[PDB]
Amino acid sequence: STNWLYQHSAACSRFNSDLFYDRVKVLLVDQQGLRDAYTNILHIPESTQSTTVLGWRRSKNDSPSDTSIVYETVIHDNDLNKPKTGLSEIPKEIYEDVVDEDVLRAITEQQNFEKCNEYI
Amino acid sequence: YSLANFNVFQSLPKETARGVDDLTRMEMALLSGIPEEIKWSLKKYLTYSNKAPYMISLRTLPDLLPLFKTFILPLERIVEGLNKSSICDSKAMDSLQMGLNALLILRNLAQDTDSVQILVKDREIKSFILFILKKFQCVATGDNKWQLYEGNATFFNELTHYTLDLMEAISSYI
Amino acid sequence: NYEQEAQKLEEKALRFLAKQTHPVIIPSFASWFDISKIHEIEKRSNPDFFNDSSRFKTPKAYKDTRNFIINTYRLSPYEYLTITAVRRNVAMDVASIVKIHAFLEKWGLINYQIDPRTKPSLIGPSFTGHFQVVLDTPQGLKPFLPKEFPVNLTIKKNVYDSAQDFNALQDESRNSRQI
Amino acid sequence: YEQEAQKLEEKALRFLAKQTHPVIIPSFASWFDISKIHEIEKRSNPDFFNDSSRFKTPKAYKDTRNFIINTYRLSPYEYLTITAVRRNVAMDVASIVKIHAFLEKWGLINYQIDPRTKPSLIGPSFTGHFQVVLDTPQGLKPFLPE
Amino acid sequence: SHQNQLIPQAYISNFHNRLTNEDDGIPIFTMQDIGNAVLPDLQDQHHNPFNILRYPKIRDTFINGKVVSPYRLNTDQETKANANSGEAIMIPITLDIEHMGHTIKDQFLWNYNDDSISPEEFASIYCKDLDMTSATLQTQIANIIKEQLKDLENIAATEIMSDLHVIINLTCNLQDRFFEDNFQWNLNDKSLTPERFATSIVQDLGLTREFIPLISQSLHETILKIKKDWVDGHLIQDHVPNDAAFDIDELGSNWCPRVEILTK
Repeated sequence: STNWLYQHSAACSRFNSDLFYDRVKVLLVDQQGLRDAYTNILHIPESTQSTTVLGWRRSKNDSPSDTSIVYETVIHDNDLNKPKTGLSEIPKEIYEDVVDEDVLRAITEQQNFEKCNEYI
Repeated sequence: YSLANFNVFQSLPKETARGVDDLTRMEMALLSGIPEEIKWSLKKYLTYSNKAPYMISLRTLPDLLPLFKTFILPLERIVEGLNKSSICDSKAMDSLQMGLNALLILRNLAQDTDSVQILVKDREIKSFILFILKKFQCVATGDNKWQLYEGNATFFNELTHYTLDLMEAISSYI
Repeated sequence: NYEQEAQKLEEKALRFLAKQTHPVIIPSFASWFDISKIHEIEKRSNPDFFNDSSRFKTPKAYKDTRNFIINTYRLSPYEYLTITAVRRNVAMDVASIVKIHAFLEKWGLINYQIDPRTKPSLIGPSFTGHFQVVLDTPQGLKPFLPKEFPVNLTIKKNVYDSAQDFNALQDESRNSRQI
Repeated sequence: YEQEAQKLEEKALRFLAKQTHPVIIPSFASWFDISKIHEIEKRSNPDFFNDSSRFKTPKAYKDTRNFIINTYRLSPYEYLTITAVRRNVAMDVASIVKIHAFLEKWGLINYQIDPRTKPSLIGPSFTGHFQVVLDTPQGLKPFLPE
Repeated sequence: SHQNQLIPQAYISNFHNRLTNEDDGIPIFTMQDIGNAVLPDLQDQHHNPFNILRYPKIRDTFINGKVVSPYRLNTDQETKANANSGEAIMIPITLDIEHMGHTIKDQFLWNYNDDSISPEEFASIYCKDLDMTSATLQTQIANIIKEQLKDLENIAATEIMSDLHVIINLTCNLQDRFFEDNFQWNLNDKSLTPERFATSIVQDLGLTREFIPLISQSLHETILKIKKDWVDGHLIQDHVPNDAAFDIDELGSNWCPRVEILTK
């Protein structure tokens, strides 16, 4: 009778996997996106799309009088290895005064990392 | 050749083909806060007050005076700070010129009955006129409190004139 | 290794990128607007979402709704984007939907009706250069990695000879010897 | 008598742990103990200790937290959503969402996962890179920053 | 690049025809190369809008469309020292109306505490969108809205101060799809709103955006009903069925949401 928690947890994980597979089948595999009719417009999961715009960049042509415009989009992914969490939101008055020095440094590093990844 | 060659696109009105009526354009431009739009709209408003003041009368177009007041009160602060070299930056010069343009627009409109009737019922404009008149009196009697710095005299000159004109008009209603 | 990773990332990012077809035109006084930021003009004209009065009215909800409306309009700028469609898609109270729609319509950000075949084209001071609009990388497309890994890819490029070519969205590729 | 129930629950949780995958806890979460509270939870998540209701109690809170963490660790390569946890937990949905978001913030639930497994709404696409054109009082001018 | 080649902006509107069609299933007002793609939003047309006509839906919008004059609202003349900034009075409103040879079934929310817009203006906007302008229809709509506002007004403005946990069964049908779910809701914690709950459900199940309002709206309904039974004292608090292991607040507790397409 020591197998009940494990069975419920495994059922939860299997339910999660089923939901994920169903979403992927409906939204991305069978068709690329779902066309809504109220606005007559495609709808794709927001994850595939980008969220914000991190400023602009400008330079010059190779020769003077070369009056041309080179418009182009660019994605920027400072430290793609480390994921982002809501750690830039927890106020200092919560984690402070109960922490090890190393954990405090790690918290500060994560917060600064997210804040800097919000830049260009 | 072009998707505009559909029958549906054969019935468009002439009112929107330009995008926005110029009165709305000037109002929204003043509402924005972008300096270039502000200057463009103020030049156009000044031309209208000089050559067609019945189209922008302060009665038919309410909520027009508040914008001018927003441009005019910082002029009061500047004029108080005008007894020394204080127009070093270009943003200061731009704010001063916007204030002068709004003041001239107000005077040109006050040359009409409805507009001056709307102007009289406003404590801010009367207080500003009184402030400028007291500064002029301080210059005239030669007080040692506030002494105009001659490098700014030009500005002050124009200022005074406009104020007096305004006073003249409202002199009938006090 | 990482070369193939960045290559697949560029492939996926280009596959799920919205390709622009029609040009969008907004009046000049609506030049303070940014899709990813909120301006003082928006907070003054909509004080209810930011004064912390209610819980149903949060700045996040306002921003999500207005971004939905903006994207929906920009994707098909020839139609009108009635309020009922937005209301069927968004989950706010109808009063807030109406206020946001009216505010976006007043500043010409949506439903700005012109006939752009009656006006000339000019050149601004800022011109004649390479412009790189740098947008954040989408999640759900990042690689699966079970050392740093910066990324500064370039997805698509477009070249224009004049400003009129930029406005008409005509690239040198097809424009060269069209007929 | 109740000691025996505690023994049963401890053995059950030990079996759970003995059948869970190995995960990589991030550094900034090393303060976490599976069998403790650490007073970071007490501050971040009040109302589980104010005796507010018969339902939200620290014991049930700890049980739900451990259950969610183990359900995730059963397969760390997939985002753990709220619907499954809600299916297999008795508590107000508000508290479940609180605990889920809390455990997510500290990287204890969805730190290293296949990013394709995270759910997201389906809105229209993102028209941020599009080219806008200003309508000056004179003519159409390409909107470009300076 | 010629001036003439450009297209006018924001004049057409094919909305009503999208309502009337059966290929486009709207639950309201009823009686290179292309693969399995319907809209050009992600496929790049080679800088030639003409190719946009390869898709039948865009053609339908460009052929069966009308020219529309814009809304001209009251320019948002907000108020003078009004809007006392109460939290919200969020009451749901439904519409079942039989126009001549036409049905109208709709739902939305209404903030009773916000006096910025009036039911007559909303009726005018709705009827203009449906392209069915008639003073009788607008009067009917406004009267229905006012009735439903007056009914649930005082009940919605009753803040609960004692912890209540209720098992809730949500059931919502869009046109043919039925969404059923069961959960345990606390009527005291103002942290989670039904909108966030609906968004999470739609994200996890991967449904269309159209379910986000509906679900949330229906949820609001049930809450109000419960409030009635708690004002009349007809609401007990002694027990709540949640499958808990042996004490309360344990790990079985309920079933899960599902979406099913039915007939008959």
